[PDB]
Amino acid sequence: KNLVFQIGANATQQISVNIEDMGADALGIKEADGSIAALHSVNDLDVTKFA
Amino acid sequence: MRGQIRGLEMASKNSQDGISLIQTAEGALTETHAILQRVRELVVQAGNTGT
Repeated sequence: KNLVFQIGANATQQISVNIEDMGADALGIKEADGSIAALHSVNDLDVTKFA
Repeated sequence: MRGQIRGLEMASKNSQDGISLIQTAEGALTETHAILQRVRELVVQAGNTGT
C-alpha cells in the first residue's frame, strides 16, 4: 500500500516510499522475533535480569 | 445571370451564418475545454491525495 505521490504532470510521474516504526523496532529478518529482537525495544528486559 | 448572382449573394450570407453557428459551437467547446483542463488539475491533485 505504498505512498504513491504525484510528482509530474503525466502518467507514471509518481514516486512511492515506505515507513515502518513502532515499539517493536528491534532486530528482525522480515519481522521481529520473540524474547529477542522485539522485546529488546518493547520491554528492554533489565527488570531484574542484569542482576 | 441574375439567378446565379442573387443566389450567390444569399450563398455568402448563408456562409457567414454557418460561420456564426460553428463559432457558437466552438465557444461552447472552449468552456468545455476549460472544464476538462480543470478536471485534469483535479485528477493530478487526486493522484497525490490517493496516498
